[PDB]
Amino acid sequence: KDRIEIFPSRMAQTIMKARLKGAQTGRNLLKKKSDALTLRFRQILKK
Amino acid sequence: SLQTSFVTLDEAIKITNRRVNAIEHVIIPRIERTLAYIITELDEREREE
Amino acid sequence: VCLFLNLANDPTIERIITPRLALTTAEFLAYQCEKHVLVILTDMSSYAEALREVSAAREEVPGRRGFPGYMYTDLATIYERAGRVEGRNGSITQIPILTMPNDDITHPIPDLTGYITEGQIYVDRQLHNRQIYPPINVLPSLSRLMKSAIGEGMTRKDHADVSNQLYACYAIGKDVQAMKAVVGEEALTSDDLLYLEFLQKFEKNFITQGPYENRTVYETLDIGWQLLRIFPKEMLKRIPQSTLSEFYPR
Amino acid sequence: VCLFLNLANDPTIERIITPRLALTTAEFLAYQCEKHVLVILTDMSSYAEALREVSAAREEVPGRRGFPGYMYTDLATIYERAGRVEGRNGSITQIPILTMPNDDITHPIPDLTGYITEGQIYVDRQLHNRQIYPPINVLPSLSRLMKSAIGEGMTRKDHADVSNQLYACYAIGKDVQAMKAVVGEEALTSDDLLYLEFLQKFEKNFITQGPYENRTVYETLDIGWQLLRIFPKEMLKRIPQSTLSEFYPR
Amino acid sequence: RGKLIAVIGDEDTVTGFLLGGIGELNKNRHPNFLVVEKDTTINEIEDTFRQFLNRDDIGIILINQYIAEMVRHALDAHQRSIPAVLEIPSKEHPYDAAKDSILRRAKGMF
Amino acid sequence: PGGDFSDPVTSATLGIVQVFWGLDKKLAQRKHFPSVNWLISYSKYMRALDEYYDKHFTEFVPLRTKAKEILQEEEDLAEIVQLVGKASLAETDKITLEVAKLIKDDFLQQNGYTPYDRFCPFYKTVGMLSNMISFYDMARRAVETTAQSDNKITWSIIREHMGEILYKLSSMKFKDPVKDGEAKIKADYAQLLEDMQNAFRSLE
Amino acid sequence: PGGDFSDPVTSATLGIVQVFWGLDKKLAQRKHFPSVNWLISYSKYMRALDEYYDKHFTEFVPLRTKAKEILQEEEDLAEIVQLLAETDKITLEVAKLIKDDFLQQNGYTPYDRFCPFYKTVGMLSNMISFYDMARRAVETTAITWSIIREHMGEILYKLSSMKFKDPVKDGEAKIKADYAQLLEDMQNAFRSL
Repeated sequence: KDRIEIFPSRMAQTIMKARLKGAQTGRNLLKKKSDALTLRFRQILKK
Repeated sequence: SLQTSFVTLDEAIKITNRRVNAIEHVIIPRIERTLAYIITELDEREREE
Repeated sequence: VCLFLNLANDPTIERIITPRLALTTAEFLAYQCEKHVLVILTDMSSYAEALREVSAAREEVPGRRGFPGYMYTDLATIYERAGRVEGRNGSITQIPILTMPNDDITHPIPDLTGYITEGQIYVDRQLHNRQIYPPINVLPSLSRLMKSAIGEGMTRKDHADVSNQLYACYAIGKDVQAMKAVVGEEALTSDDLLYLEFLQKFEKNFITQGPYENRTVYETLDIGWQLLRIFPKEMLKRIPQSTLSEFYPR
Repeated sequence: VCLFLNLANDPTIERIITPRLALTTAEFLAYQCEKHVLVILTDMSSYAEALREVSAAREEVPGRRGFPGYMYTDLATIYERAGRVEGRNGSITQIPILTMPNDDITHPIPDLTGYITEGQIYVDRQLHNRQIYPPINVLPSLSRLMKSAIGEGMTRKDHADVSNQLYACYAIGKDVQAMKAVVGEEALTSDDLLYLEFLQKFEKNFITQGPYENRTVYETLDIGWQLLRIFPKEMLKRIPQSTLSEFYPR
Repeated sequence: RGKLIAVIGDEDTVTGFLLGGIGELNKNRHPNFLVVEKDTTINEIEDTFRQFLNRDDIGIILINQYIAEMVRHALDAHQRSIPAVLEIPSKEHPYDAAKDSILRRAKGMF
Repeated sequence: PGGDFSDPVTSATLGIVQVFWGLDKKLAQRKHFPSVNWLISYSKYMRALDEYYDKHFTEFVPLRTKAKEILQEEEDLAEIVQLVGKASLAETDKITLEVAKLIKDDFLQQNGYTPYDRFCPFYKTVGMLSNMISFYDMARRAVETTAQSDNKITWSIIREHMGEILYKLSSMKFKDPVKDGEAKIKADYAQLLEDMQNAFRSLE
Repeated sequence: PGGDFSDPVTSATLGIVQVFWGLDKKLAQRKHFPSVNWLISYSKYMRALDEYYDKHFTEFVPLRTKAKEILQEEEDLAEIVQLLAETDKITLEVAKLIKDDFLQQNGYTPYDRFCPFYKTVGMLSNMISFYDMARRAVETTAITWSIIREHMGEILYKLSSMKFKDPVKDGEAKIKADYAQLLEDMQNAFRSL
């Protein structure tokens, strides 16, 4: 929804920052995977 | 062989593209909105002190 | 045109006085001369800032974001001076447009202004970036005077249900648009495509109004009915049976 | 049963001394009348609020969230009248209840009470939402003095490791539940399904007791063994093999 | 080693492919092909197509253009991978690149 | 203060009061009058009123328990269907979410300013909820048995069969009790119930 | 308070003292009393034990380095798991097993109250060797992790049960023999592959 339930504190700031960073790491990995897969798809289509 | 592998590849690519779309366009906004809320609350508490 | 001015380079603290003087003028022209007055203000954020600076100089007890505690009562003295009274044909109408920092709805000034008043408009940044005019978001806006301003004997016996149906359709259209943002058109159903097309029609035609094209109430009602005609009658869950049978088949 | 009563309509400053009276009477009924007493205290956050009100009247230096600095020592002085004494045979057990505003754990009064009291229970709202009575969250609970209060001769030969195994299994099952939420059942292995059904049975049987279901210790140990039976020998990790060979095959 | 090509088509193609070496009769004596002519009914060809789809010893099926057109609805309904389907030309129907389900799967990438 | 519920006054009023009701901004944004959250809201007086409700109406508990279960299940599956695109869902999930949508847009939605529903009596409310629960239960058992044996009843075909009936169940709130006596209302409710039964027998 | 690394007292400790012990809050709420957030943890000395190690068990030095490599590798692969392959599962499972082995949640039961350092380097060495032989894409000559998982069976169970020795009555030589049979079981189970 609009947010995740959590009581404000420095602890949640740190934890949310870490989760955020992991999320972009995953986004990069999946993006690269999909890019390679699209390249292979185009190659096989032409062939 | 080529076309069978082609259709399997199409299934895989569509599902993974859908997955990355979902995670990117769902998970992040809640995270940075909660960051905004938490920093706002901390600053308010400090100013009150 | 009773006009008053104040510029940024002028002293900040006279901004606390100016609106009160304008409101006194409105009172005099309304309840002593039997005239209608379209009072309008601008940039209440500067007023809030000046009151904040005065309060900080006077070291009162702060509140949310550091604003003064009696900012609410001050705003009440500014706004509730309006309406019309017995024995007078005059009336007071206020349009106190305000700045909205950071586009944050939970910012205190928009919040308290929403509490003290009945309605809101909330011009949208996204629509203006989409290059559409007039860019008013229809969903967050709300007016509380439908209870008596509309109805049979004033405009029609089908205004309210048309508006309710349009609001519901727009909201669900936005929701299915959000769903389509990830799911993709392939997995959708016919209803989803119908809702997307309705949303597209709603934005291209209803909202697009232009700068100098005055339109009547009847034309807007006809336009809304034409927009609604795309959906068959069955899925219209916000219209009574009688009105739906009466007006839809055209 | 001795009963000391306080309503909302009564004055507030009585609450500053109300607990101390009960504690002193408990001391007299334990260390002089030789009986076994059990004190019950209610709503310590109200005591904190009354003390904060006195501090606000007394204009001393305020600590975090406006509570006085010495409330720690005050809670110490009101939470230390416990334990049994040499040369006698009575005992004093302190069983207070306190409310956490906004379901918070880092709120001052919970934290300071955690620094005085040795243990926690943490009734949870989420369990109450699905109608599980009593909704006791075992996950953040703790009882340090279990260390030497159990074992052969006292309760049973094979007790503590059972609780530890059940506990670790519950934590990992909650992890699997979160992973299911993030991704879906498609990525789950058979082991994850086993953990999920463990979670379901654990919640259904061990947690849910009923209004007046006075269970015995041996029965609860048997129920724990029953909940362990669903897994084979290999999955369990925090259990001696000797105990497993002794009791599991039956 | 055990999997075979099944072919449904006119007489020339089946003749040349049976010459090519495909062709078996299982333990129940059922052919891996069906010859089509003018007096071949629609229900029978779609039924035998369903039967071949059910069978788990084919892998590859070949269909000439016009037969695929006459049974195009089932081919479009087909959404599997292991039972691969391809297309072949014919004597009077020269092949055209604008009619094949595999292109529908990747429509627009021409 | 700004919709935030962590304000000290809100916590105090929650701690002193016995019945708490929730208002949500998005529900009011939906024009879903009234904007009851039904998730944080709770009461502590159902137990006391159980005696009265049993003495005077003799059937409210199964209705209430099943309604709460359906609402909780829909809340659980909302973000799940959002994050899996309703692809690999069993028929049970689809019937649950769509009957939950029916309950939301008919039983919960109530425009208290239209003349026909400015006020609703208890007997009509329990009649509505009885009709809805009976529809849901009969659909559940039918789809379960048909899926088990053969010829699974998917949502699409039963929807085609009962589009007219679910339309009437949606439009049944249009009663105007001032113009409609209670006896006629309950007669129409029994009539709709036997219509639903007749359709379900027509299927099987 | 609630794992406050940013507590001013904590900053003072990090300023003055140099041996800091980690304890993750996320695991400390789970009654893992001997658990560590080793990320926030610094060793005061490394040169002190050079002369000690030259005379006693010199091979400790690289083994702990490899263990630290595992410990950070899991610290990344956990977030990879949050959102897979078998190659990462190798390190994930090794990390989980070594964590179960060393973070000894014994509840102060008497059998944990013993510290034969030389009879507690053994399981560290065994786990390190197991990882080293499993790091070559599982197949020593290169098979996925699942193959060895269902091949090992009770082997992992006994590797976990490794901790439940009572040194006071086992006898040191018998404990060395236990290490030896553990090791030969490792080599047999991997020679079968």
